[PDB]
Amino acid sequence: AQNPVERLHEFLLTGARLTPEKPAVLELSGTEPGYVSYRQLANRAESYAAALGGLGLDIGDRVVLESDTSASAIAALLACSSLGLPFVPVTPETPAKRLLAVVDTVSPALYLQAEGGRREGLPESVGTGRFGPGGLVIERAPRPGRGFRREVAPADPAYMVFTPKGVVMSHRAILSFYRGMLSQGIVGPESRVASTAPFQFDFSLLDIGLALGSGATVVPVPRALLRWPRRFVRFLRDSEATQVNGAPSIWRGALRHEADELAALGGRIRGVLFSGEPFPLPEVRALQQALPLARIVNCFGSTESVAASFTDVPRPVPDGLTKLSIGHAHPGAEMMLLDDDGVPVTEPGVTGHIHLRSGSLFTGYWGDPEATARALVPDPTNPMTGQTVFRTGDLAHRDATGELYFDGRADNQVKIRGNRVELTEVERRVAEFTGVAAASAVLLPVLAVFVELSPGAEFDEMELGAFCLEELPDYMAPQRIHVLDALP
Ligand SMILES: C[C@H](N)CC(=O)OP(=O)(O)OC[C@H]1O[C@@H](n2cnc3c(N)ncnc32)[C@H](O)[C@@H]1O
Ligand SMILES: [Cl-]
Repeated sequence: AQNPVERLHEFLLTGARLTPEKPAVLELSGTEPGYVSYRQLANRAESYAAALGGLGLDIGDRVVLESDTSASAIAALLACSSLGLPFVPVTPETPAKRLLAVVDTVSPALYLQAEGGRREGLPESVGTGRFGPGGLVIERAPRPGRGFRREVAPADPAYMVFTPKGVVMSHRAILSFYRGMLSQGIVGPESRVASTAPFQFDFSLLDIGLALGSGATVVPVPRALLRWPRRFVRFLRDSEATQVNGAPSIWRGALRHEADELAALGGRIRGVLFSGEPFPLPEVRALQQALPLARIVNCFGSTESVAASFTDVPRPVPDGLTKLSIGHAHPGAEMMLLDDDGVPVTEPGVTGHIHLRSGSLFTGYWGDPEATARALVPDPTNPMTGQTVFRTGDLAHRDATGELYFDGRADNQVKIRGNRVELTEVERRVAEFTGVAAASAVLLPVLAVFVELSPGAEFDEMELGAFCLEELPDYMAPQRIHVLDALP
């Protein structure tokens, strides 16, 4: 209590000093359900730290963490955080190719996966280990670090999330976001927060901070369940979840095929949170009706600050509302609307480019200062301070009451399975296939690319599909290729 909380693990474990016996994270012990309590979570966390802290690792050395969200994964990140080892979450569904690209660029001292983890193939240069309820065990010792660093500063890295582009987030950035979000009273200490995102998104951490920072319980939702809407609803039933967080699309199956079962949870679920994509209004209304007690909140923003705004979906949604609002920044934040020349937009209803100023901003992109300098630009409203501000690439306009409406992107960034895809990079790659002169990508959800053959060339459908995968991930592969004579 005498100790001020300026680091990630010190924040998420406050419940271990105030409410030690409260259940912190739901956890399956074989087939017998249990709960890890704030105190127990803290013990696993330090049990892990002891195993880690004797390995010669310096503060700043990176560690890869391969797991679905679970109490042991939280323990691992807590431990990493306790040692100033920034951590890189990765989800077990991750393609070999993609993982070793992350390992390669971030050059971590150590890789760790779940007890059950069936991963192999890591460089001998990289330490290897495992974790679960029974403890943390190292297999291949990591090379020791410099033995030079001595204290963890709020500006130091806490974690990095990878799109390969890593967003590097300090201890402060993540605590300002946590402090912004909790100011909204989305949840209480009796809440059971069902977390759906993959551990490799940002969103998982948002879920964990929401629950733990509110004294609540994290309910890890096994992702398997998303393609079995009934099994997914029974899971929410039996876990007795009261808050459910996820991309809008987690609800699609249940609203479409299982609305009766879902509405059987209507008395227990008091909140639902979404970010990433807009929620289509038909479905939002459906969900409001199936869950009549639920406060539905639209979380808008970006990994580069986790997020920015939390905005209540009105109940019911007025009939001629085509878009939900994204509100205004949480306390201590501001999304400024600027024009093309960075001049402020003061007129309501005029679209502008959101520039975010907060205590939450990413430190930079890993090993990519040029991108970092394009994203965190000097503050156009007051550039002489030295202060930097985040050029989001998102457009919006404000109404006369001061609320924001998302107008889409200024570039061609798109979302596919929640992963940021720049459509111009699909186009460029397709265009470097021989016999293609130009391409145009577009989303309809499905990704199509339209292509204009160079003069003379014959064109092989599948040869392109495969050629794209050579350097584009699976979510960036076209599902539909259409040849044309020319391009409008
Ligand atoms: C918690 C998580 N980090 C949120 C997120 O989506 O992270 P990120 O992968 O970094 O997505 C960035 C973009 O998604 C879009 N977005 C984001 N939330 C919304 C929204 N609620 N409505 C509409 N568009 C949105 C905006 O384009 C954002 O610029
Ligand atoms: Cl704002």
